[PDB]
Amino acid sequence: ATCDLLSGTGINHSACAAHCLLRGNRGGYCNGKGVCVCRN
Repeated sequence: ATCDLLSGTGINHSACAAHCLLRGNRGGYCNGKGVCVCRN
């Protein structure tokens, strides 16, 4: 449905999460297409 982790060491979109966190967020996944977006 959305972009999470699925399996412990699967997709691992983490890269985005990190980026977002630095700014000051608590989101960071792949959207519809597969682009890095952040969340609150």
